Amino acid sequence: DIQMTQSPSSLSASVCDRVTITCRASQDVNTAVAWYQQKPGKAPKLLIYSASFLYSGVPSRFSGSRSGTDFTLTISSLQPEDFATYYCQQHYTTPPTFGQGTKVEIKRTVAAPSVFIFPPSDEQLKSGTASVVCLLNNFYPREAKVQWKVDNALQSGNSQESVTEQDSKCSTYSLSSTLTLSKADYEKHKVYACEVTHQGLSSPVTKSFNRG
Amino acid sequence: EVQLVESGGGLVQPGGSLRLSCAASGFNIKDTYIHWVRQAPGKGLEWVARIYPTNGYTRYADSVKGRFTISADTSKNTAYLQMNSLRAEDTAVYYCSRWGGDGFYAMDYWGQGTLVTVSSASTKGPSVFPLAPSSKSTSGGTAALGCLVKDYFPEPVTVSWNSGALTSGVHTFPAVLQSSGLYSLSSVVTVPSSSLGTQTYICNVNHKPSNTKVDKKVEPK
Repeated sequence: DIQMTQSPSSLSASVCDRVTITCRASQDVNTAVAWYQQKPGKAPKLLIYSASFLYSGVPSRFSGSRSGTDFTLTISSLQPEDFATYYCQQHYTTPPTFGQGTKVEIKRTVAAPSVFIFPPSDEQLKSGTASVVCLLNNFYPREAKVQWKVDNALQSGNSQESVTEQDSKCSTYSLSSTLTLSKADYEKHKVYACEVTHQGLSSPVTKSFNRG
Repeated sequence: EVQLVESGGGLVQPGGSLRLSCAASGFNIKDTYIHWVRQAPGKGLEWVARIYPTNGYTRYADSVKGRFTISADTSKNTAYLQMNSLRAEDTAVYYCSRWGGDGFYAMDYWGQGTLVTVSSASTKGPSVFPLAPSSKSTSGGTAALGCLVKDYFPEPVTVSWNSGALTSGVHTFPAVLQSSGLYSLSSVVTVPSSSLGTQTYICNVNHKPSNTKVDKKVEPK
């Protein structure tokens, strides 16, 4: 109806860096805009109401200004607790319409993973399957690859990569690769390995096992 | 306490229906406007409808109109979303929010959100299998063990390590959907090599739709 066009859709700034998010209203809304912070899989949290006002309890880093139809949330000092998606919302009319959201990530010194290798359970072998885990812990940046070289083979069928969201104190991601194998698959092979080359490493470091 | 507590959100077959309620604590609802906003998974926030409990006057987003109906029971201090004829579009978390009494028309308070999953496929309960922190998993010392929710539908699973006693270095990985169309994740926690044979390390997976609560311990053998 009245659309709020929010930029940018994606961001990366290191601590205390100055941060500006901009939402522009297709029509004049007056002062009838509010700014919100939705942390990973929590509900939205009001930072700023009436365009410029700071919700009680919100830190002073956060600020809001208007330029007629152009609106700005600024964080003077970006803190890692600040990692969220930030939303503008107009409420001058019905419907209330929100921005497409700005997702803020925190640049931190390079930090390499803590690779662990885990086997398929005897109650998992009993269930009649055989799924293997390769846990890269607390590492920055995001980008890396988990190559499973089971009995020295590179199998594109199985690879399933769930990453956690930036930690709110370190801003290291963690990643799980899982080898999808019906027990039939697994019965034969014995040596099993997952290999990783990251921006934290001067060497790809492998973590392997054998059945005993 | 000014608390909103959602309910109703489970799995619904497409064409289906589903009643969502929002509990009101620490204020009376006649005083304000109540709102239902949904957040499709990965996608942004979308407003759905609102209501003035006092006169029961209600406006509705056109993306739902004639299908959803917003209502309230001043008695119980509660508001409801009856959602009919659901489409997989409608698959999303539904938050109720409020409007700060009068002349403070912002969403100061929001519910935790209830997940509606608009799919035909059945409600599989989860397998729980513990993790072996062998001699290929120690850092010499501070080493890692875990769990693995193997098969479930629909989202989500509440994993508690030692019933929330254990917090630190608990990474519970986003769910990843399987070739099967069944969800699997992987819950992990880091410990020193010596406290493998000290304390009881137990992730207590809960798949709430499949009223399953399997509490599997992690042993080192």
